[PDB]
Amino acid sequence: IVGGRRARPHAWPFMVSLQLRGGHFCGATLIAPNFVMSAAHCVANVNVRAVRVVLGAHNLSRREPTRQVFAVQRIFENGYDPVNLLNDIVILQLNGSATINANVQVAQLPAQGRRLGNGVQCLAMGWGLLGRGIASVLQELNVTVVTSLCRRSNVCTLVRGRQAGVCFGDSGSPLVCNGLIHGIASFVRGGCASGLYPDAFAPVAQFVNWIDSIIQ
Ligand SMILES: CC(=O)C1=C(C)N(c2cccc(C(F)(F)F)c2)C(=O)N[C@@H]1c1ccc(C#N)nc1
Ligand SMILES: *[C@@H]1O[C@H](CO[C@@H]2O[C@@H](C)[C@@H](O)[C@@H](O)[C@@H]2O)[C@@H](O)[C@H](O)[C@H]1NC(C)=O
Ligand SMILES: *[C@@H]1O[C@H](CO[C@@H]2O[C@@H](C)[C@@H](O)[C@@H](O)[C@@H]2O)[C@@H](O)[C@H](O)[C@H]1NC(C)=O
Repeated sequence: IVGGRRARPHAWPFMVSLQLRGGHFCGATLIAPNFVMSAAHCVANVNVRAVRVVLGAHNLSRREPTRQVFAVQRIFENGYDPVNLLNDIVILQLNGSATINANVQVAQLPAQGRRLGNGVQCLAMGWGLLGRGIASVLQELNVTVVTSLCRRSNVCTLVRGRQAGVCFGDSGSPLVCNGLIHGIASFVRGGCASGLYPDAFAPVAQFVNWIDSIIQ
């Protein structure tokens, strides 16, 4: 996140760090004790057997006993199309179930098909780059839903009056709007925090029947 701020430790207990040999590479969201969801592009060229799913994290540079660590048992995809930047979503089934507590919680999702209007206020978040290295402390950022320079196949957001946005490493992280996970961070244009192109997220509301079919 560029131009954001530190989150309060464990403010967003559904927030997940996907890691390889102890290094964060993508965010994800806990959607049931045994399932996370992320961006399809996070795992496209990654061997998932090596992925560690880290729950209950805040500061990635510190040893944290609030953490729970899982491996990926199964992947569910939904037609990820990198040529057209579409369906940038994957569900990772864990090799066991999270222990739900103060530091690890299941996120609430929107109704199937729910659109967000121009001007909706959301929080983006993640451990991605802080300037246009990766964040130690989880960052969050106030963003505004926009339709200009967006397609109906994304939820896009823009910070006005300054350059701020998601960045590399924020891939797969949730966008929270009106208390529900409405987005998964998908792509930028014009580099991070251009102040021109809105950030694009996979529109989670469009995938809700699909999600529900998998997680129960
Ligand atoms: C392949 C890849 O690694 C890509 C990355 C990280 N990003 C990217 C860069 C910075 C931030 C983000 C974020 F939005 F956070 F997901 C994504 C692209 O903008 N472009 C790439 C990209 C990402 C997603 C999709 C889709 N659909 N197509 C291309
Ligand atoms: C589920 O997985 C946990 C973490 O597994 C570790 O990371 C993965 C990516 C592999 O490299 C693996 O060799 C590591 O052990 C385990 O600690 C935990 O026991 C597992 N839970 C089960 C099997 O119920
Ligand atoms: C900045 O955002 C703060 C938190 O956002 C609210 O709660 C999150 C989890 C989402 O549900 C989001 O849709 C909500 O807006 C707000 O408390 C604060 O008002 C925001 N400030 C401005 C100026 O946008």
